[PDB]
Amino acid sequence: QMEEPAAHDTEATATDYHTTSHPGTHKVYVEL
Amino acid sequence: LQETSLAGVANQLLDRFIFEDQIRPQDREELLRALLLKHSHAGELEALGGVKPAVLTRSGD
Amino acid sequence: KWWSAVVEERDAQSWTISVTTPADAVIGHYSLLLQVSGRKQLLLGQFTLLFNPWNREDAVFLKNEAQRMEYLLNQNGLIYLGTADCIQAESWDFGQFEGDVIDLSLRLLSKDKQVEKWSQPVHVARVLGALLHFLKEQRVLPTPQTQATQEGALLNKRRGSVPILRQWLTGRGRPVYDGQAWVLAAVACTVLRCLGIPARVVTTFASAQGTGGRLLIDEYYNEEGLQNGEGQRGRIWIFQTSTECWMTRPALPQGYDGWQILHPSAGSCDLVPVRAVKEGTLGLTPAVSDLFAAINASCVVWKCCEDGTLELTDSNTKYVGNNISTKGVGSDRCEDITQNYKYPEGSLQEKEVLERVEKEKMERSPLYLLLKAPSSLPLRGDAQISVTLVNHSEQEKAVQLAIGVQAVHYNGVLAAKLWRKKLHLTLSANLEKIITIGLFFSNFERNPPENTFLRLTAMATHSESNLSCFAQEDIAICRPHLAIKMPEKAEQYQPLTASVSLQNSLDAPMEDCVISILGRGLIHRERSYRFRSVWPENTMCAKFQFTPTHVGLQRLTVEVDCNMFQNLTNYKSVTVVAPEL
Amino acid sequence: GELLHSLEGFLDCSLVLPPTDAPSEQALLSLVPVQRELLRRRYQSSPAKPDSSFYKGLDLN
Repeated sequence: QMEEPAAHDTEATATDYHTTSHPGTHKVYVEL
Repeated sequence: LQETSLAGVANQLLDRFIFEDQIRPQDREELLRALLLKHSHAGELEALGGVKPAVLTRSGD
Repeated sequence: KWWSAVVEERDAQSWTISVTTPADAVIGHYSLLLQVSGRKQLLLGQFTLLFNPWNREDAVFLKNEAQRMEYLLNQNGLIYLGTADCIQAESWDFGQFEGDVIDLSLRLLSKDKQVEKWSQPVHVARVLGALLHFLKEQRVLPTPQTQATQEGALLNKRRGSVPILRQWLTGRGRPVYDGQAWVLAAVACTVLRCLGIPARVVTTFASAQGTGGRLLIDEYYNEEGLQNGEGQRGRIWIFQTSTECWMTRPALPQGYDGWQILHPSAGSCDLVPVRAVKEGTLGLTPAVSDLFAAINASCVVWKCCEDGTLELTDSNTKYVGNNISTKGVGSDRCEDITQNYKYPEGSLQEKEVLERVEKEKMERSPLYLLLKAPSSLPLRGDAQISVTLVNHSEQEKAVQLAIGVQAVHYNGVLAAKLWRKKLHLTLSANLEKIITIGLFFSNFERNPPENTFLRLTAMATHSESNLSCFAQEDIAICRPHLAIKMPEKAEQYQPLTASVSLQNSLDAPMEDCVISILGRGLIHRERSYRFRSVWPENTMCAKFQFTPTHVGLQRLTVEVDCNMFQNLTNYKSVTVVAPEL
Repeated sequence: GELLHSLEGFLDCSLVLPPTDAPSEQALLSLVPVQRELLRRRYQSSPAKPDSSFYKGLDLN
């Protein structure tokens, strides 16, 4: 049967998505 | 996340919720429809005559 | 034509200026400052300057429009690997338009100190090639000697070209091992596309690297038909990649504008025109001879003996540097451009070029066999091969026939010994004889490594004389096909479904089957899923659902891992349009 | 994990005022030294990462 799979959490290749740019410091304006 | 509109952000967030079993697959449509409603502000309040809190429903009412 | 500023629109409180840039300016990070009569300098902002193929007056200028999109604005490319008989495409994510790629490239370029020359692409390309080759030599680790099949799925999987650049510049990621050292071309192409110079990665099959300028390659083979010892000075590689840059050469004589092959030397790099390699002008650039020798050279095989004396053998000619292929423009089909590097075989021009090069360089079998083998071998399967012998003599003769099968890496480095067989034949009265034998994965001494190709050698030794006949072929291992089903067109912000199909053609069931999906513009990052064991009889089928967000031509890539094999990848493209107003 | 750790640090440097029958001004103004000490404990570390911008050799030391 054409069946859906189940999730599988793994950090095997997470390091390949970490940027190197410095974000900086900024103020915030929060709205709810 | 690389998006520039609310629709894309909502779609990606709902996909992530479905991935991690936070919500059921059949709840995606209602949540997506509710998350894309118009966002009013303080100015229109007088034109609305007051507001009261509400709760979602499966039937849409 | 120089720096200028014209007021386009004037208002009561606001002004609109239109700044112009000269067609030959230093690239890099800029800063704009304003001077009034009385007060000091005031900083307005910062911006970056890049080359452009869209300007008719620039050195890097592409006339066609589709070529501009394919060679500069594309981020999803294809790299062709495998043997010259069967070519396997691999989906690569160049990712030249990421957030930090431009900053990293400029910071790496900032180690040149000849700022004045940053206005011409030749110097920048040469410096970047040399620096990237040095970084590759510094940061690429040798393959582990220990055997680890459990972790083998994590050593050979590639997620693109930006992680490699980040790990090379900063050393804070997963390193790349010696089994995959062809990624340097992809990294260089990514950087070059980022700076604005059109580039392309080409792959040449059966290229004779190693020796510098010579036209002869020496190979030594054992008595049983295998290769005793390991390594050599100059050997024939299975394939080799090389980046090309589109530009114009002003310092060279007229007629060499176009594509330039970027060839680093083990440092100082350089780039050479293609037409120079085609014609054979060796006195134009120091690297012309080295690249010319690597595309058309002849090899000779020496047969070792127990005594130790090397003896020449009559061997069937093997082709060197053939079927050069690259990605087609505007589609996903490979195109062969071997006509831009060599003249057609058996022509007057090619033999004239060869004899001219030889003249310039000079200043400074009663029986035969032939072998028919398949172009590919199914994994954990079998295939038939045939060897035929024809003798030319009045009297009969007995011969010793030996056949060997052994693994080899993509650069000629020995991997393991797999199979050997020796037998006796007797031919009489000028009769041809055919011997067809099977080849199985159940008869191998061990399991061949992950990314290797099989080499088949056949040697026939005459009993009366000493001369022997030799032949060799290269075979690649093919893995089960992974089918993807999806509509060709999709609408934005609407659900889309994909179907994945796989069939178990192996002899043992798969376990720990894990499949991952990813794609730029369709999914945020990769997603992984598990499955149940699949028996050799039945098949595996799966369904996924997602939602496109960006418009244009996207694609998704899926990857399958299990205990029998690792990193089985496939891709599929799709076109997504904007919603109806 | 980093966000969870930051939330734990946020919760470590917060203080609760139980219902006390003392006058409001005195009770609310008694919190200044304790809060000052807690914030001084909050800002003392401020560690994020060393200067690992690039491991360059530059061929000229």
